[PDB]
Amino acid sequence: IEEILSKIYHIENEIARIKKLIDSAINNVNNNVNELANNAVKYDDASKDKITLGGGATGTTITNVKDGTVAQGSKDAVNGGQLWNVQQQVDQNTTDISNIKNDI
Amino acid sequence: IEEILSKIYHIENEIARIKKLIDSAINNVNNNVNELANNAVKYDDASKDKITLGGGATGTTITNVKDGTVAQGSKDAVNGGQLWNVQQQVDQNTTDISNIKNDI
Amino acid sequence: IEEILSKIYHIENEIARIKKLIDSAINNVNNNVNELANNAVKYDDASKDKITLGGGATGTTITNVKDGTVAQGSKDAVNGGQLWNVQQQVDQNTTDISNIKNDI
Ligand SMILES: [Cl-]
Repeated sequence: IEEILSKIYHIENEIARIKKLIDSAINNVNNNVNELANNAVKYDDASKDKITLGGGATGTTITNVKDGTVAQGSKDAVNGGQLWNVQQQVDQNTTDISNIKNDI
Repeated sequence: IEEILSKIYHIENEIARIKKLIDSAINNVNNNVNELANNAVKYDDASKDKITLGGGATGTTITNVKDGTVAQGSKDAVNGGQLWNVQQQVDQNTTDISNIKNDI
Repeated sequence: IEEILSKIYHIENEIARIKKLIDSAINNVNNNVNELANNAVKYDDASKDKITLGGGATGTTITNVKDGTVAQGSKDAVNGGQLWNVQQQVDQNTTDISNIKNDI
């Protein structure tokens, strides 16, 4: 009988240990999920047809974008250095056009 | 003894409570993980060298993109208003070129 | 009494079953969270003002980008086919400018 009572005491202790484990394990996983929920970039809905970036009214800079292929129908994103290359050629054309005209 | 039996009854009840807690806590965390898994934008593999957006064959619009720096070697993404500014200058050049030629 | 002892034995077995459940359920959820943590595209901090893509020093290609609206102030990302269309018009202008000049 004093054996029964001791066995019950240990059972009670193990139940308490289990409750402590559940609470710590669940808190840990919820903490990790919460962190990701708050920092993941998300599609706006299940269509995945749009990502409205989360930076607010002044927007979100995306950077470390590798140069996209500039070819007909390419769906790769392009970056500021790619646009700068075009801008340089356009500025030359604008200048040359002005130079030709002012030569008259 | 009737004490032992009562203690056992309560132990049984607590075990059932614990099983109910585990099931609810795990369901909650799985629900939150599932939601994020389905709406997070993902890299295609562990290299992180590419994101193929999930909008299907007609693609994914990214919007609220802050103007990227247009400078040599910039890796910032650029947006449609930045391209529109270039397009405007190109259209002027095209027109002026046509005007110069038709002046002959 | 032999009833008490049997009830205790079953209680012990159920506690072990519960410990096995907790360990499997938690491992499963941690595995799914870990996978997402490693493949989700993330904002750099709580401002969400920037995403520095995770592809390393040579960057990350974003693809399957739907054509963005090219209009004044548009914050839609643009893609390589959109840039290619502009490049084509710029190359024409450059050529025509050279042709006009070499006609002299
Ligand atoms: Cl031009």
